[PDB]
Amino acid sequence: PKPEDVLVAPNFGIQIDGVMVEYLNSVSNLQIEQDVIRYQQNQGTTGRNNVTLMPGVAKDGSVQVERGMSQSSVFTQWINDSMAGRMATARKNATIIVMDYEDNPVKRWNLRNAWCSKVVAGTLKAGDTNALTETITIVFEELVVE
Amino acid sequence: PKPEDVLVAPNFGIQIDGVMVEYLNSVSNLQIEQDVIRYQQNQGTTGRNNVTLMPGVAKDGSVQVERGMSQSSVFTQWINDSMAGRMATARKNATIIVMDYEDNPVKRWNLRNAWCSKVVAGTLKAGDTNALTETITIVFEELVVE
Amino acid sequence: PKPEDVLVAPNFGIQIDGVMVEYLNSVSNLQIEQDVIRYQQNQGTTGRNNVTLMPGVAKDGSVQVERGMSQSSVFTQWINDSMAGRMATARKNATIIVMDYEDNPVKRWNLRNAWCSKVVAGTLKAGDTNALTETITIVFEELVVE
Amino acid sequence: PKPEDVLVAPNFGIQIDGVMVEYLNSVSNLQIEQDVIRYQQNQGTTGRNNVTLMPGVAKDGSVQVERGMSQSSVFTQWINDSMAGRMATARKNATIIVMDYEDNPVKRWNLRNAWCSKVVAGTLKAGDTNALTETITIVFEELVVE
Amino acid sequence: PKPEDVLVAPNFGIQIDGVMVEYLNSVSNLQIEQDVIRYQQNQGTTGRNNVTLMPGVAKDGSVQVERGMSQSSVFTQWINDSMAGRMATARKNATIIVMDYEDNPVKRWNLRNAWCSKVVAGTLKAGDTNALTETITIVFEELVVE
Amino acid sequence: PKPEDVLVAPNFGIQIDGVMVEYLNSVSNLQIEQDVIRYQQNQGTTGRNNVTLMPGVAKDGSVQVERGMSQSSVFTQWINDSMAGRMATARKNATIIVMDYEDNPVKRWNLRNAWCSKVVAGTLKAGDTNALTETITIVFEELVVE
Amino acid sequence: MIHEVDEVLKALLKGGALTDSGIDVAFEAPTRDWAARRNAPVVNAYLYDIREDVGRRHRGQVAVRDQDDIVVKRRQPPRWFRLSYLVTAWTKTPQDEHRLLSAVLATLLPREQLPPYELPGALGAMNLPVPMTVAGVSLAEIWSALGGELKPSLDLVVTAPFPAYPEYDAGPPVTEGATVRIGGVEGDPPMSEGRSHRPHQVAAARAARK
Amino acid sequence: MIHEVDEVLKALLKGGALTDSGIDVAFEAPTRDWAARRNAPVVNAYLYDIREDVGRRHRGQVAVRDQDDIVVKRRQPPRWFRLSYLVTAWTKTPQDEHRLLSAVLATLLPREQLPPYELPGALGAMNLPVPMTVAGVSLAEIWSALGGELKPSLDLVVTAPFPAYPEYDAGPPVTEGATVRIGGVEGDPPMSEGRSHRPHQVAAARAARK
Amino acid sequence: MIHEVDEVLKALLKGGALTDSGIDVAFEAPTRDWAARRNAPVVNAYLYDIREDVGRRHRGQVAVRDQDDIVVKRRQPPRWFRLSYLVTAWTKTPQDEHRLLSAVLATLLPREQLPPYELPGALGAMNLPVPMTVAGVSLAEIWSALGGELKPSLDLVVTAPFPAYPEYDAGPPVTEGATVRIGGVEGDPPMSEGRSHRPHQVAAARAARK
Amino acid sequence: MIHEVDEVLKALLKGGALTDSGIDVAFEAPTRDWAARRNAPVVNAYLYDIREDVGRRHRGQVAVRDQDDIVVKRRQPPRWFRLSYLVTAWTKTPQDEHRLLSAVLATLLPREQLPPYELPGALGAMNLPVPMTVAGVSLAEIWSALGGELKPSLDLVVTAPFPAYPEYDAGPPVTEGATVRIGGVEGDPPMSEGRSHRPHQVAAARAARK
Amino acid sequence: MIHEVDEVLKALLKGGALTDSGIDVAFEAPTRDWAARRNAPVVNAYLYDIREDVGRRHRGQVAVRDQDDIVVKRRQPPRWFRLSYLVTAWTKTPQDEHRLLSAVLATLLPREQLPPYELPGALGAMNLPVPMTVAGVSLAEIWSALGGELKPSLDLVVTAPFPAYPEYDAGPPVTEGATVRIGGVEGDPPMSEGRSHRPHQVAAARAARK
Repeated sequence: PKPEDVLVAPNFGIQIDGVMVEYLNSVSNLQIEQDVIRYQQNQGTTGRNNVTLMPGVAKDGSVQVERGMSQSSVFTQWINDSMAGRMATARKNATIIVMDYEDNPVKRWNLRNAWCSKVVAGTLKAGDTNALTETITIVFEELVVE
Repeated sequence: PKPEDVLVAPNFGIQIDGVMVEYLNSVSNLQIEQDVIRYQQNQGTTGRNNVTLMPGVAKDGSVQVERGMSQSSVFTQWINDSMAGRMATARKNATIIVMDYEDNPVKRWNLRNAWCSKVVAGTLKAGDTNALTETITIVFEELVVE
Repeated sequence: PKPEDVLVAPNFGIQIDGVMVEYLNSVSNLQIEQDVIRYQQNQGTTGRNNVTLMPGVAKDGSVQVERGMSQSSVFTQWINDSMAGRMATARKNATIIVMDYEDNPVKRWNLRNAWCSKVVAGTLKAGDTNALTETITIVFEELVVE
Repeated sequence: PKPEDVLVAPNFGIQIDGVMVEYLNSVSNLQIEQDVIRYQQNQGTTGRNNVTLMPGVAKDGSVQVERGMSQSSVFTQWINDSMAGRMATARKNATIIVMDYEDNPVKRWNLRNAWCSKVVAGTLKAGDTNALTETITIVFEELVVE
Repeated sequence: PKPEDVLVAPNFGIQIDGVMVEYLNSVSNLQIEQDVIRYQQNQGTTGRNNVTLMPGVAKDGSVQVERGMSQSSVFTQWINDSMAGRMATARKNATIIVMDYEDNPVKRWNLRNAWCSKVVAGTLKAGDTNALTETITIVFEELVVE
Repeated sequence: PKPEDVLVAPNFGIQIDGVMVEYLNSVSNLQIEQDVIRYQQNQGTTGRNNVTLMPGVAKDGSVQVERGMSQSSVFTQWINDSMAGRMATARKNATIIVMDYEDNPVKRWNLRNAWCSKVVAGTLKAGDTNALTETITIVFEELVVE
Repeated sequence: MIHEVDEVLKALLKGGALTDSGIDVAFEAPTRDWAARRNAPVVNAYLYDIREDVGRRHRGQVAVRDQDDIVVKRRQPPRWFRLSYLVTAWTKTPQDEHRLLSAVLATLLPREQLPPYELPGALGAMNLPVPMTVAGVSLAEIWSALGGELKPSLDLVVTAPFPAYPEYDAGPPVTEGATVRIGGVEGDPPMSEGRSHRPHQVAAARAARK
Repeated sequence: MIHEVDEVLKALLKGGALTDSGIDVAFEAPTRDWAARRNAPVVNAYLYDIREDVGRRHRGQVAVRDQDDIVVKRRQPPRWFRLSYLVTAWTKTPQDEHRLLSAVLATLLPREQLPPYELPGALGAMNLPVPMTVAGVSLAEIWSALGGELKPSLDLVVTAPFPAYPEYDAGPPVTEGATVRIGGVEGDPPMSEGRSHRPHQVAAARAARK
Repeated sequence: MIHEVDEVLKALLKGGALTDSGIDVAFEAPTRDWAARRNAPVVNAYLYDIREDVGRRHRGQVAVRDQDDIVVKRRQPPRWFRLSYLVTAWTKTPQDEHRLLSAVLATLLPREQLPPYELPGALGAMNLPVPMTVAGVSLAEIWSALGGELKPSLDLVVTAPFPAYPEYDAGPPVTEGATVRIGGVEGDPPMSEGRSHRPHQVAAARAARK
Repeated sequence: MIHEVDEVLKALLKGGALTDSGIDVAFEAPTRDWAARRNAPVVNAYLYDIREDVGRRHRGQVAVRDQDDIVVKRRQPPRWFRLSYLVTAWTKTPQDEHRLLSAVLATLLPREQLPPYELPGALGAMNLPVPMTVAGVSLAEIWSALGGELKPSLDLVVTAPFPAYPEYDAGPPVTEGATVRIGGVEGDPPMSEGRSHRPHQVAAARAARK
Repeated sequence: MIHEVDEVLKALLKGGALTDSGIDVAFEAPTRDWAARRNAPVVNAYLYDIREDVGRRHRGQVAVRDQDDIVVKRRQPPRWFRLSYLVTAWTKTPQDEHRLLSAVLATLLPREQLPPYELPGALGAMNLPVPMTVAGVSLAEIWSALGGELKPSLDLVVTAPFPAYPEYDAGPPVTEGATVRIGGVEGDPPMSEGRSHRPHQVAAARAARK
């Protein structure tokens, strides 16, 4: 039907080149932001005020991915590669996919020059019922919605 | 009846020139704000204090629109046009309409030189139930209520 | 009976000269305020401390009245007259009356040279049930209780 | 019985010289505070660290009393006297008394040179199932517990 | 049994030399803190980064003992002695004890040169149900756990 | 099975060389941090904007273990050793182990040059029902996951 | 005004999209005894509770004027009351009950508010819109206290404006204008009559009203 | 002072806008047994619970003076208690019940508070307003507690100013003024009588008292 | 569109993994009386309540156009309603009941959203997905409401897209273009017709539509 | 001490404003069976629950000394328990019930606390005030669990200070003073006896006690 | 270990301060049927729920060593469970019931925890204190679900430690010390045996254990 008619369910997925990750528990907000510059001036003759707000540089940042802790240490290896300065292999291209009810990719966010920066272990409490969560802050230089 | 007698229900709509958007889920606050300048002085002969409050300039602002995100990427194309510097076509006149019970326009906020500045995807959760939303921040130089 | 023996119910009203406003949903805090000015000095010969607080100039504020959104645009016209600089007619004298039972005015707050400076429309939501609320910020140079 | 054995109930009261006030709904915290000065030094010979924190000047404060709004305007007259600079009569001595079950004064706090600084009217809202409250912020140069 | 095996119940007590206080209602956190100095350096020949964290000085603190306010004014007399500069008698050694099941002192905190700084009364409310609390802030120079 | 297939339950443990600690009630977040440096540049001949993110030094942190208060004072002796400057024995290597359902260590966090810097006693209340909690802050120059 | 809303609901349900058959709308409490006697497909519209819409209350002295463009009465804004109706469909076959409930939903959805002219005389005298919410947003406890058994139902909310008119009267209009007397605060100069508005000023003020 | 509030409610309901028919106002609990015996249109005003308005409580030694303009007693401000009434209309036909409830709501709406003139002797001796709130915001559990069945109802809240009467007695008035004795703190100069207020000062104070 | 939903549920339950035995799907209320008469393994799919999905509601004038690529109707986005079904399995042996419940969950698991190519005519005309949740997320009170006994159950939530179209008509299309009139604000110069769009401009506008 | 509080309540109710008629105060549970047998106007004071006032608890080794001004015992502060009483009035007429409830409110209002000079021996040995709140601040559930029917009631809360007696005994008093032994930490100089307090120091210490 | 707690409670109640008469402590559910058969003053101690004290849980490999000062077992800290008892006193007279409840409170107050030797072998083997709280914290719902009528009751909470037994077996002790092998990472120099600890170092390490 119409592109606006079909809604999108929270059925998503990720794909990182070189990092073997299949599923995630949640993904933080992905923002496409642009700087805005405001300038106020006065007309030389008449004197009325004109405010002109325009375009800046594209704003990048880092979306966060969290998963269930397990034996696998792909994010550990990623942050270790990034920590030793081997950024020729640490900088990877990522993709975040949001699919329809038929599991056909509807929207894709491509992430250029993305490398993991912060890995956080979930708080371990003695009588905690919930499983343990690992938080990853992937910093990417560019985000291109497709 | 009297203009004050008839109340207004939260039945609204938007019209952006060049962007094919028909319905929204929520709209942020629309403020018409003026700067206030406070000046305190003392009478020269008697010493009494007089504080005067006078006017500033019309303030520019931005209102966020959050729609149920889908396959349609009208706001994506808008922010792409704004990001590459093509501000001749990126700046559009917008209108926010609030209607009565008879679906008859009552208030029409006209928004001059409006271009999208930020597109945010809602947080994605595996066990999420409600639909995943999209937030749009639009900055308008002028907001005249008609 | 005694002046202290009669309590006050939230049965209030407003009256702005030139602005046709009949009823208000709520009114913010209006206070009469003053500046305290501490100064500490030691008594000179013996050294004992002596801090003194003393009166300073009185203060202007900003009483805001909120009214349900309707067709009437009295506040819109007020702020429009404000933004154009025509303050010969924009600066008005206002009164906030609060009365006990039998509809007999008990207390009156007179706002001298009151002038609106901000009009905010309530957030619009599709599933919203409550009526739209308009917030008006009316700043005043002087407030006299009577 | 023992002074520590008998507890204290919130059967409080106030007495202001020149201001005719009988009852209050609540009274804010009354603090007896003293400045503390910390100094760190090292022994000249051995080098061990000694931190000496001592006594400062007593501090003035601002106890606040809130009551039920009524026709009486004793606080209005107090703040009017303070606002006109007539501090010879505006500066009064106040007393806050906390009594026992038999309503025999147990504790007394004396406020020296205390004059009203701020008067705030409670927010007025239509359909509010509560009495209107007036808040009075009274500053004092000295508070002595007796 | 083992020292780790036996748990500790909130059965505590206080002892201030010269101040006749026997029971309290609550005691704030008792922190034994030491400053940490971080220094980052680079190896001269190889360029590797070494961050070293070393020790500072013991820190003084303050604990806010709170009790049921009564006719007794031991803390009032303490703060009065401290307020007039008579610090020879104002500085007292203190002990905070936490005991076992059979009221056997298990943990003891000894407080050196402790004098009360601030005394706060509770919020006297007309419709208040529970008793009236009194808060005491005591500043120290050395807190040694024994 | 697969390393990603087996989840991790909150079954953990600690091991500090020289400090006899067997069990803990909770452990704060363990973060592996790396500084990110953002640099913006413009192409000299074409004028396009390039923003580059690139690695920084590894960051040291502090994880705060907590236990049930008891007679044992291992952390007290640790902080006493650190306070007197005897850091030849105060600096210890620590390990945090997270195991599987077979009580088999799955994840290990090794902490290099770790010494306690803050011991906090839980708030004591007369009517408290829970047990007394001791909070310990341990600072690590280096954290290596294994 | 509760019965006015009832009549409105009955007319809307009978004259809505359910014109295929002569269904019966009843306001009786849907208890077990009531349910054990009915023998025809019916729609129950039982009133459940009455609450005041405190969020739509306005306080102020509304001026009421006659044909002479002069205010003669001072009233107060009406207070809005929320009336809740439990709406159920009763039919022998459960699928028929579901179809009847769907028909009721279809016939009640498009009416967000109510125009004043379609309302009865008592309700239409206010000339104000009457909001109507269907299944906007505990039902087990309501059914248990009612005495019946749990069934799918509609929580129809109707906002009826009850006028809290005190009918306070105002003073007679001022026709001679205002007179100002001036003098000394301490009384050293005797207070004067001070005259009043000139006839031409009064005439101009009267003419400027139009 | 509940035997005055109930009488005021009965007089208001009988003497309000429901003068067309002589309806009966009853305070009996609207249980099933009570509902199964009535045979006439009635209005039930069952008392539900009593609570103290802790938000309107005031503490302070209020002075009570006689005709001599001298305080002779010390008392405490009255404590306000909230009384809740479940108001229902019982009639054979449901539409008649709805119109009776509408009439009751219309006759109870205009009275936000109650002047002491309307109140009886015991409550009117206070010379204080008695707030009366209709509706204004669990009813299923309450109706189950009485054993009755859920019906549309009105929650009438009345704030009765109950008295607190410790009635402390003040000392005799000071007529001969105040006397002050002065001397040395350590007792080196013996304390003197110090005299007292002159008769001129006492006369001036008694004249300025008016 | 509740009958369509229950028909879809019946078809899915019969056509799912429940192929080995022809069990019976019933929408009757699982009360004690209903449970005391059944003698075959059955699946109860009782509808509990209807609620509106306020979070998925969208407001705006949706344009509807004919084959001429010109809008002729203005409607509103559909309103989503949440229908809840209590799903239980009844069999003479508790282990068989557990097996039946496991089979039912097994088939309702992969039904996130129902594609509109298998729904009936009324639901299929929407061409919109119909979300279905089996156990996304009080059950004791709910079971006590019908008078039944607590049993393991599934809370099947279906989001039916009910229509709320006002079908407001739009004006006739503009074929002659736009004409502008210009002049003095105070009327000093006489007004002019100002002409309109040239025919080549209209032709270019009509050609650029494709 | 519950059977101390009950006696105090009975004496207060009998000796208060309920002097005109000798009503009966009963602590029996106001169930339907109990209510169906009484034939005289009575006041029910049924105990509802016992809860410890955790907010008023104090912990510390309180010293207890004999006539010699020397501590001989170590005890703990008493722990306060909140006893709740449901107070109801029963008679043959609702207006008389309201009158009795108002009289009970009037007689219980002026007693915020209870001085220890009228309490029985067990309560009087404490020499501590006993706070009493009448209606400071769910009653439907309490009445349903009790078995009775909802009626207006008073929630009388009494704070009884139950005693926590550890009776920790204290060592014999020090009469010979304190002796100090000094020496080297490593033991290079042998430890000395160091003597003790001189007799005049002990005499001065014993004299300064007074 | 629940039966151990029950035996401890029975011994404490029988051997406490209620030695005047031979009262009977029963753990039977205080339903109406149970209450209608007893004919002697009794104390009911009905345990009604079991919950885990998650706030006192500790995780870690606790080392268990034999007489040789070498660890041979690895266990886990015990997990604490909160057992809650409703304690009631039943006697023919309400004042006697209040007196019995007061006696029970008096005899249960001075025991915050329990010494390990007092408890029987099964719970005394842990050698850990067992907290006991009679102060208490919904009682109406508990009484309704139990079957009996609401009565003044005590909520007694006992924290019983249940050990966990993942008794992992540690490896044999190291007696020959540690041997280290050194060499090149790329294998250019062959790995050497590297020897091990000298006998005198091993002897010194063994002797330093004492």
